[PDB]
Amino acid sequence: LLPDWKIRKEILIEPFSEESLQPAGYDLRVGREAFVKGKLIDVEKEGKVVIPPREYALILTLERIKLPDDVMGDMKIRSSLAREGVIGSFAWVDPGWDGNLTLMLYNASNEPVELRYGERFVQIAFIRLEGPARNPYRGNYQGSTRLA
Amino acid sequence: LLPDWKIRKEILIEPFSEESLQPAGYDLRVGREAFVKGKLIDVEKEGKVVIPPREYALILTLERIKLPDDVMGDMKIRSSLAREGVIGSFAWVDPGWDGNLTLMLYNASNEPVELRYGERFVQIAFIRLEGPARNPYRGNYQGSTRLA
Amino acid sequence: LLPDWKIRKEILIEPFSEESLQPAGYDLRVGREAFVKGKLIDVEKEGKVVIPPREYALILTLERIKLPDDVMGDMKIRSSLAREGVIGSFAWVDPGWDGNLTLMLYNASNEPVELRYGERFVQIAFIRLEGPARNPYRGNYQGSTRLA
Ligand SMILES: O=c1ccn([C@H]2C[C@H](O)[C@@H](COP(=O)(O)O)O2)c(=O)[nH]1
Ligand SMILES: O=c1ccn([C@H]2C[C@H](O)[C@@H](COP(=O)(O)O)O2)c(=O)[nH]1
Ligand SMILES: O=c1ccn([C@H]2C[C@H](O)[C@@H](COP(=O)(O)O)O2)c(=O)[nH]1
Repeated sequence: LLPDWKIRKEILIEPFSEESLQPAGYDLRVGREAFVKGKLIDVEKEGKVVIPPREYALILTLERIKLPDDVMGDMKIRSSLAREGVIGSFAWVDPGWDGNLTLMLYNASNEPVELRYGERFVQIAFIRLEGPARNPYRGNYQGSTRLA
Repeated sequence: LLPDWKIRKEILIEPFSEESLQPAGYDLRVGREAFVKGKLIDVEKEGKVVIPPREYALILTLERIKLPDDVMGDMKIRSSLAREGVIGSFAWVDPGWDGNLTLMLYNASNEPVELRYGERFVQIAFIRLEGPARNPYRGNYQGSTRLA
Repeated sequence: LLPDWKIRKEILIEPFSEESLQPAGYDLRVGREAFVKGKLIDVEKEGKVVIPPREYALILTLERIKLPDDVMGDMKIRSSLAREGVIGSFAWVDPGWDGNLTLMLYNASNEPVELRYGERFVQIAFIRLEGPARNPYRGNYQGSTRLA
């Protein structure tokens, strides 16, 4: 697992925010795109993304994450959102990945959960593989937008 | 964390599917058993398992996973399902585990989520322990069926 | 990742329960505080905490977890709860953390999920950082109570 000072040197995080740097992870921020109730949302334009109660939202990360072939992305919801009743349905960030992440966030609470554009909401930890993956990732690769 | 080429040599995955092999994990597939709305389902016979909207399903993995005493199973939903609004409630795969996994998948969306028999739905990563666990797992062990 | 025998020597777990020790993790137990339906609950006094169907609860862990600057806390719901339809919305346990954890647990089932005071419900795994985090955690730090 990469500590904070090693995250700067191993993972390409654009744009990078020093405040998003955690002791052993990086706080991914809300990007320009979102998907709530079957509608695409321009979080960059609208400025926010509101996850209605008991609804899930596909949120595009502001950061474009590029993982080396020997690093795995382990994402967890920011504790703030968890304490708000928000559940994150995160998959692995395969070694070699490159592009903005489409993160599923479910508002299990009865109050709407508002997420400002560029606000930190998911801390991604980076676990180093024992060796570079024989076959780096090649699926939703190079995604710069919300991918379904 | 075991890369793809090391997963072949350290973890017993039966049946094994080369397509389920990920850069740093293995895509567990839907097995023969499932549990939705208080009913047992024969996904092998019925061929599919449908998680109704806002309902959770206990799904038996097609693969029988046997973990060495120094490897921990880290499971995450397949991004495809996450983008569908499906949330996985996965526990740790203790070092030493052996048997098919009962995976809780919650359909947080408003559309039914269909999972074919043998379809990949959960990628399990394998983290190597600093040393073999003093007491390997002995609880729902050797489970070859859905375990409640 | 710390095996069971290394968890005793690296992580400060108070109070510690040998039964909560897993092959590669520790089963965190339900503490004295809980938060369900906008109300604070005295699980120590009341003895239990009931997560109503389709509701989430903020549960304070009985154990006060103190992580070294080079260890990350990876929490997952206990398989028992997962098989019950309970989903855990857990964030990272930053290296250096010290204090009781506020764990979000969502009852996705249609039956109430009862959690006795001191009952194990979340197994926390400990991943060692490649090096001590440059900036250990300093946010909801030293939390001995439910923190929102
Ligand atoms: O919530 C997620 C999780 C992963 N990814 C990215 C990183 C991965 O390379 C890929 C998902 O494939 P898996 O690693 O989950 O198999 O897409 C996302 O965009 N959103
Ligand atoms: O979603 C899961 C997670 C784990 N297991 C298996 C592997 C573990 O050995 C055991 C669960 O015990 P814990 O590791 O969660 O404590 O059952 C499952 O069947 N389904
Ligand atoms: O579910 C959780 C997860 C984490 N923490 C603690 C440990 C962390 O130090 C901090 C949350 O900050 P992050 O690590 O999630 O960024 O609070 C909790 O109390 N509950």
